Amino acid sequence: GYVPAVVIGTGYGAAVSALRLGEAGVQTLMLEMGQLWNQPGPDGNIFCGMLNPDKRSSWFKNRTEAPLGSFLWLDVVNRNIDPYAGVLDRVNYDQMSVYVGRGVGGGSLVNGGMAVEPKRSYFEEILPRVDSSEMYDRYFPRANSMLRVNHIDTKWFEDTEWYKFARVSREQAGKAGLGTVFVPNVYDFGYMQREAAGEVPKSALATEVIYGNNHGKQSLDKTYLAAALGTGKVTIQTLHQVKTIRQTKDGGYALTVEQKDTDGKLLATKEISCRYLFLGAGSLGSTELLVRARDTGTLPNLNSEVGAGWGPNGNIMTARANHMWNPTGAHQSSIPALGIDAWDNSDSSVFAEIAPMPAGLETWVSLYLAITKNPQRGTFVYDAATDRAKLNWTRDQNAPAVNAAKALFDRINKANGTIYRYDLFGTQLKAFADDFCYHPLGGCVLGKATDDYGRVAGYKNLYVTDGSLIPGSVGVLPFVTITALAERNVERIIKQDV
Ligand SMILES: Cc1cc2nc3c(=O)[nH]c(=O)nc-3n(C[C@H](O)[C@H](O)[C@H](O)COP(=O)(O)OP(=O)(O)OC[C@H]3O[C@@H](n4cnc5c(N)ncnc54)[C@H](O)[C@@H]3O)c2cc1C
Repeated sequence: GYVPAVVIGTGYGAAVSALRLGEAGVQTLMLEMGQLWNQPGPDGNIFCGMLNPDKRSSWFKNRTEAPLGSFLWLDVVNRNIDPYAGVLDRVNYDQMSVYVGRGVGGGSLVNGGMAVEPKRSYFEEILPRVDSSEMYDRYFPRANSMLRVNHIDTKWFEDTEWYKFARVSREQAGKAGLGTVFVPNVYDFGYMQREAAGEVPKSALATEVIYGNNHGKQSLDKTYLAAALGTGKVTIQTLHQVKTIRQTKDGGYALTVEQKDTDGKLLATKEISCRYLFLGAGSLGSTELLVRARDTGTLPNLNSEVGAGWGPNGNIMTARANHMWNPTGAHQSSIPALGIDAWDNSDSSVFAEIAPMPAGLETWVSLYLAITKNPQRGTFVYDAATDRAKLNWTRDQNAPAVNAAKALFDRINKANGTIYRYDLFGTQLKAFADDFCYHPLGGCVLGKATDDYGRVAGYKNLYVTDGSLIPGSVGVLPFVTITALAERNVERIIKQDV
């Protein structure tokens, strides 16, 4: 049928947009291709954990996979599975694998909950056309509060076995003159203290994160989307994937939408039309829809910047072997609490998450997800033969990211007399994983493919709201930036356009 506003997807940009539209009295339909994660599964839990992956762990794969960094210990629990509408999608491109959430809440279902604002001077570097005082004075605070960001108790952190891994890396970095920072989170840290005391069901302390948290993590279905539904003006239809977008003869937008079951069988194809269309399908999904629409002629006025400017937030994974006297613990909370902040906006910049490992025995390994400043960008190019947007990114384009991560961790190895691990990512000696991404940024960059509020160039009442807006890098964990940017954008759009 027809509904005044449609939002595609239910991640960060989508959830902020639909809440504010509903509060403005605009009837709003969200279309999500994944599930509403609320049905107990065969173990009585909604989500599977990392030591017992099953079909819920994976979007249409026929075998489970180990979390990156942990194949040596967790391959033993991998199993063949039926392709199913599970929660984590590894999207393979030619020389890059991008990991994204699939379900009501998008990546908030599978991420580490880490909520960090970017460095103001870096924000000003990457988005010079955006007024940074309103961002820091109004929209970042608004996002932190609605997201339910909270802070770990420092005495509990210092004492608990569950964060020994973090303290070991803090000590080791400290000998190289590098400091750490506490990272705020949407995982309830009071709940986490109660897990460790045996008082409530464990989640972070029971090796859950990347296939969802059965407790503790305030994902978007609990914060923005719950509020959006509370407005009485928002509905969410799941297992509905938007395939094409066109501008209707009489105005507005029309969508073809496929409804599938959790086995991926096509149940129905529907046409849905609207006056205002908001894309929050993610860096990959929103960019694919628009490149497809441009190159198949359904949104012929889209510009040449649609598709461009993609980068993996400089993501590189690496690991260090600790001395035998520095064990990292068999019990590691699955929610990171500390990062190494060596980000000064120069090309040597690194902000590195001190990542837990789920093996559950002592391995002496310290794992890091480094965020780096690498100018290289890729482009999504539409392939009409398979009807897919392919990412034009090559592995050598991550050499600057690898070099910055290695120069930082080389300092730590030099100060401590330690070496890298070389065997965590595959048979060949490879200390740096350079062909994955958890933080895809770009494809519909703010001010290039769109105006400075995400209005798609060439079109009226057509908006992009999510990580595709960000120009490839934010120098920290990205979802607080995506949320705040979306707060700024939908407020303006409702005021001037709706
Ligand atoms: C393992 C991992 C850990 C991470 N840890 C952190 C962290 O701790 N902190 C942080 O800041 N960031 C983290 N990230 C990154 C963060 O999750 C993403 O940056 C964020 O979710 C991106 O939000 P978004 O709104 O752009 O899109 P997404 O959250 O990706 O949401 C897009 C939604 O649109 C749906 N969709 C896509 N295409 C269609 C279509 N055609 N029709 C219908 N629905 C559609 C998708 O199914 C999904 O639900 C993590 C990511 C991963 C994978």
